[PDB]
Amino acid sequence: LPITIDHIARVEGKGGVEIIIGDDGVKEVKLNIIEGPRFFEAITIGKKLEEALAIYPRICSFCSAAHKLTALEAAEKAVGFVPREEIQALREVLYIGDMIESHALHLYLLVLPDYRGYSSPLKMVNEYKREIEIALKLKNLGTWMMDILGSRAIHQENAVLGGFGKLPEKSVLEKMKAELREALPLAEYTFELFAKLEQYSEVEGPITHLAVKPRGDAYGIYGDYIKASDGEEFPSEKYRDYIKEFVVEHSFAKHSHYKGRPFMVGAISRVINNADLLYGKAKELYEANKDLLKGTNPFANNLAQALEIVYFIERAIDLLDEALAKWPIKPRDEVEIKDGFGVSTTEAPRGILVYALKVENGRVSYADIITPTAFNLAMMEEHVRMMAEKHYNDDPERLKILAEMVVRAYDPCISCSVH
Amino acid sequence: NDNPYALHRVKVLKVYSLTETEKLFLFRFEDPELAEKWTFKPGQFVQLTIPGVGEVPISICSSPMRKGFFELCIRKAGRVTTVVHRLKPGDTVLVRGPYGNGFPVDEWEGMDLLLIAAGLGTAPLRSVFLYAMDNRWKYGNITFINTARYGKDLLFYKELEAMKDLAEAENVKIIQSVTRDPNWPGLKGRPQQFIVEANTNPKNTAVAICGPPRMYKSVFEALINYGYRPENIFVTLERRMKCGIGKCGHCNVGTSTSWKYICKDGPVFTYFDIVSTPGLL
Amino acid sequence: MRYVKLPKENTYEFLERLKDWGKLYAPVKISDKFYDFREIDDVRKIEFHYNRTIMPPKKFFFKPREKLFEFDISKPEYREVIEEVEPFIIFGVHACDIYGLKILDTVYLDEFPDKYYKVRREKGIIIGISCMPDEYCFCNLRETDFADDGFDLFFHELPDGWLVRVGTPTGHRLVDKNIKLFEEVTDKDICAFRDFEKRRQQAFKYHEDWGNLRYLLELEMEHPMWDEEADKCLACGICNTTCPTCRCYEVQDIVNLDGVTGYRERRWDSCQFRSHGLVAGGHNFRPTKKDRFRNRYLCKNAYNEKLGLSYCVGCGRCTAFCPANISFVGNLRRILGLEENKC
Amino acid sequence: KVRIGFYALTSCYGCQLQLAMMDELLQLIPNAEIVCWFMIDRDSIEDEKVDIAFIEGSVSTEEEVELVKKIRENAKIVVAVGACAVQGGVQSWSEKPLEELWKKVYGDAKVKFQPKKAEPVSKYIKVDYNIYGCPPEKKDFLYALGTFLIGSWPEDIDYPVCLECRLNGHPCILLEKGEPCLGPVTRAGCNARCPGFGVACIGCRGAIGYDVAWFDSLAKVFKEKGMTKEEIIERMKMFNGHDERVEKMVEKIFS
Ligand SMILES: Cc1cc2nc3c(=O)[nH]c(=O)nc-3n(C[C@H](O)[C@H](O)[C@H](O)COP(=O)(O)OP(=O)(O)OC[C@H]3O[C@@H](n4cnc5c(N)ncnc54)[C@H](O)[C@@H]3O)c2cc1C
Ligand code: NFU
Ligand code: SF4
Ligand code: SF4
Ligand code: SF4
Ligand code: SF4
Ligand code: SF4
Ligand code: SF4
Ligand code: SF4
Ligand code: FES
Repeated sequence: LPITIDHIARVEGKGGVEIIIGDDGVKEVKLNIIEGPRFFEAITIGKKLEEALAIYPRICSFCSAAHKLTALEAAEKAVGFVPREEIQALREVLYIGDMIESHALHLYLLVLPDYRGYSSPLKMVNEYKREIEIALKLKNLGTWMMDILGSRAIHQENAVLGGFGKLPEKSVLEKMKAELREALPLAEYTFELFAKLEQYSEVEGPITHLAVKPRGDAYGIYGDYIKASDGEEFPSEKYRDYIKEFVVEHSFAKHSHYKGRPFMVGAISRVINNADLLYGKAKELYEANKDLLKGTNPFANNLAQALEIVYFIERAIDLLDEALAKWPIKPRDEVEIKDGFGVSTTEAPRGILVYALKVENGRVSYADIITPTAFNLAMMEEHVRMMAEKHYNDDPERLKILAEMVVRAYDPCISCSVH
Repeated sequence: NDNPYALHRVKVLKVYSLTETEKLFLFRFEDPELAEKWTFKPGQFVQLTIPGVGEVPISICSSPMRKGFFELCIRKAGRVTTVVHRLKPGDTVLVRGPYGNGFPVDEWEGMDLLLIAAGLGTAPLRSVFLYAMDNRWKYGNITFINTARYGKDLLFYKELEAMKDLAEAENVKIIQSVTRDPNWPGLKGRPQQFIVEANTNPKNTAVAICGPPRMYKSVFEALINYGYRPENIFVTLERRMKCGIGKCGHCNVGTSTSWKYICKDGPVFTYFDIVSTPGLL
Repeated sequence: MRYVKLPKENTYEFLERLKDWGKLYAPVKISDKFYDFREIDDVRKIEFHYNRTIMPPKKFFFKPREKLFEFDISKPEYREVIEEVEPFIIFGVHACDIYGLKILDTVYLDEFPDKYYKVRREKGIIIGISCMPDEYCFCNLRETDFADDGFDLFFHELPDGWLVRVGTPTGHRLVDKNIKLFEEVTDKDICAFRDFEKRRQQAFKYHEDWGNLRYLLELEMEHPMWDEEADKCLACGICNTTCPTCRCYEVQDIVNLDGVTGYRERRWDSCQFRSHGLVAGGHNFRPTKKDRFRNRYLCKNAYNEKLGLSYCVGCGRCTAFCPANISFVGNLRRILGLEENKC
Repeated sequence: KVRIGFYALTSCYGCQLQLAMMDELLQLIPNAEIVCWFMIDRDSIEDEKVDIAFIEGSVSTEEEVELVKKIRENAKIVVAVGACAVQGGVQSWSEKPLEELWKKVYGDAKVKFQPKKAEPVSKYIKVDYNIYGCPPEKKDFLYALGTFLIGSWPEDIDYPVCLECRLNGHPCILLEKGEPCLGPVTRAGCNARCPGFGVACIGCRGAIGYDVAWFDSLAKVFKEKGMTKEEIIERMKMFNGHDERVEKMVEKIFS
């Protein structure tokens, strides 16, 4: 009889993986996603731009500001408008805060209790008070940045094309700078805590890493040219030519392949790709821990997430210091919604998020959504097969919990995979 | 001290299951200083407050001479009332002071009283009946008519039937009748059908009415057809109340000519007030 | 009362010396054409000539969202959350707003004095400013154009400065302390003040007597105008939540996650909302939308025998801020028959 | 301790995450015990009898249909949380058939499981109380949880977002710029977040119940600003998609 998980905990979706076995060990791995279809690629077809764009963040909620930022970039590319540098700096601050919140929430709430032997974060309210308190402070910093800029932590609605509905004041931004300064030592604590953590060697192997070239002089989520381990480079609009998508029969979510082979995306897939542009304390930390951050073990994703948290805290401090210069700032820019086409492949805390829109006469005629969860599920299947090949004769509970460990190390957003 | 919204602590002494949908409660304030000085006029209501739920008004149905004790007949028809129904004797509730003007019993002395209660409104009329009985010397023959519509919902039916012989001995005609219970072994007919048999002399009779205002028109017509004085008719009407001190604004009655507020201009009204401003009923 | 002349070069200096006493609340810009009472930090942002505020000055004494008590379920006790407030100076209160504050004083300090309202009314300085009638203001119809009591200072605008009527104590104290910046009036400014008052009276859009509205409104309780305007009404309560003389509020209980701690919250509630006149069993004493609309009209057209003024002060906030642009004065004059005159 | 379960249907997990972003959740552990919160707890029992069931997400699968029926059978008070579980959410915005959407998105591909047209939870099982929002406000979560823990139930709200918009003092978007703000017909509790930040309300908390949602007057005032009938209808039903009253109310004023 096949081994199947009814519901994988601490993962942004409902459903589990199915493992079939025979005389030759594990035969095939079938990820089952009973999360119902949401049709976010079609429910906005023919609808107005402003109405459709505000409901796109509802695909998930761990980083809905990433979805709103990507959608705003796609819309401003289709209309062919580029906001001012201070507006882009503020949107970068919003993106950095939401990436901080998502990565910290993942690393602490979801995967940390499993390594320390806890089923729920409510178990460690007293026996792990320091770590959970630092987790709460980092998550609250992200949430307060979201409430200041995007007006809400979940399902953001302040972000609009051309700027913002109402910017905060100078003292609020200075308090944001002070809070980031205070929280940088907590980010260092998080990086140390995840660096002193072990990684399983039962699944190590060659991995193809996908990322984008940062749109700047240093590491950044904004990017145009997608970069890979083999050095392949292509523009953002040429994503369909290389990455191919198809639908499997064992999950509502779509499937992806690269050069006929599954590929893995994540924090490691960006760090080990283009960490040469890093700066700050994260650069020294990466140089020190380069031995641990090998492009072979998928469990280095958590370490890469923590390192990127620290680096983006430094980048947020720098960006806010730069944005304090351009004061006073107009709230938003207003532009007529002209016909056009545009895409956006801005990076996400989980990987590379692909958004494509085609607006005709102020109404979104065409829209395709590809998410990092669908990007890395293909190699998630390969990794769970590899790790179950070493434990198929072991206890079913132990192989189930190890598969849970590897899938949560992949950091999936299941309801992002099903659009 | 000077805070008008302030409350006082009171504990339920005894619960008495009156009917299926109503329950009677006995109260006494925890503070002896408040208990020894608290007093009220028959007809004034109390802002009962369940901690953490809300404040509801219930008319006092006890004798004002019994200092430190009062009774509240409450029916479970909603959220706060449902929470109230679960309160056991020996539990805590916050109660605000009496509000409004009670029935004009001070002006009433010696004349005959026709206390006609319908439905739920028996409680203020029960209070005035108990007040009159406690000072029976200063009143004439009194007729207390309590009516209901489901037969079993005759509030305080046992108490009245127990005192029926003594009431007949003391020139008191207590009448209980049902409106929609042909099979109930008792009196059938509307309250108007039974006020025609009133012992009160219409020349020197004061009348107090309570209950649903849809029967108010019929009882007014029946009373005025028999020669009863319209200057001695007083009724009680209920509206939404959340403060009791004239600031909530929910209990607004009347028209632009006379825009009364029940917590300050009642809840005991007058016949010419009722017929003067349409919409009160 | 003393008349003290304030030349226009000393107005901001007087405001700066006024900020010495306490917090200053003056109308400032919040949008393109919206005014509100915001706390003053920089004095130059104050707009002296403003049509009307989006929220009446009753928010300082009758706060929009006030925590009355905080309670503990175990050992049931309610603790009144009242904080000491330093004397604040409300600068730029119209005559209509001053009369509204007087009406709310007669409503809230009568018989049972509300502690929360009284503690804030006893520590406030009202500074009246002579307004200029726009296309909505009808303070002359309801007789709220000029006030005698309630203000400790009255800034009457002059071509060469501001005429300050002290009127009440502590106004004398402020003026005497800052008498270096102040001057003395003569006929030169008195004639100009009289001419300005004449122009202000002549600039009103409406000029007719409204003596018998309260009586005739009951005769025409079932007008088809009520049905038509109610069907045009949106039932959003903006006409009451921005009204300066609406005493209504809603009391709600909020309990925390522990199940033992919580607080009681008070906020302004309008007639248009369903649960304003609801009793048990789903019975509503103004069920239909036209019923609540007429209830609001009749209630605002009531009579306050304490001071002889109708509760409506003619500020025009209800007609201006109504999204459906339902004219209060137009409807009420149509009740008289100035628009139809069919009978 | 009240037995509380959070059952996840097809949703963005915004409601659960918002319930997790509030620090007051630490105080809920002493006062109540959780049976099913899979995103937080691993040892959750998915079939245990519970007292209060907080249902999150819309019904878009036959498995979800049998799940919500099992929830109704195994719970005393069923609470629908969020627009997805109260009125279908944004998952039921499109009126096109399920086959059309499947052809548009997945083409001719076939999956082992069976999809379903998105519907509100009220269509299948009897919901008792709602916590409105998208995500529901932390104020609403605090209020409903505390009221349930006391032993009473929260009351349905009938006041529009304009109540908190006028209490907070935010300028009115409709009277100033004429943007399509759904304030006067959507329940409060969000403290006027969108008009506070200068963006028009998009029906974030759903239409007011008890037939006190006058869509005809709002459609008229939108028409006076120049919006076409179809534009107004599309502006509404974004979160009120499966409401049969809206179409009739709008066609009455555009008759
Ligand atoms: C002057 C007066 C005297 C009363 N005397 C009695 C009495 O002797 N015995 C008795 O059983 N009932 C009496 N009632 C009715 C009693 O107050 C209501 O049954 C009770 O308030 C219902 O509250 P609820 O929260 O359960 O109803 P909900 O509808 O859930 O709450 C609505 C709220 O409105 C307010 N309210 C004020 N008046 C009423 C009303 N009449 N009906 C409903 N809500 C109201 C309360 O604050 C109540 O919480 C009286 C009412 C008034 C106004
Ligand atoms: N793409 C994407 Fe996700 Ni399921 C969102 N929102 C990553 O967390
Ligand atoms: S109505 Fe009169 S007092 Fe009120 S703001 Fe207008 S001009 Fe000033
Ligand atoms: S402001 Fe206008 S639309 Fe809104 S409730 Fe008042 S009268 Fe009706
Ligand atoms: S108009 Fe309505 S809200 Fe205003 S005071 Fe009268 S009843 Fe209260
Ligand atoms: S009814 Fe209108 S004009 Fe009269 S006081 Fe209220 S808001 Fe001002
Ligand atoms: S109700 Fe709103 S926040 Fe909750 S899952 Fe649905 S879209 Fe997300
Ligand atoms: S901006 Fe929107 S929510 Fe605010 S008052 Fe105007 S219509 Fe109502
Ligand atoms: S204003 Fe409207 S859209 Fe914005 S949060 Fe509130 S209900 Fe949702
Ligand atoms: S009892 Fe509160 S206003 Fe009348």
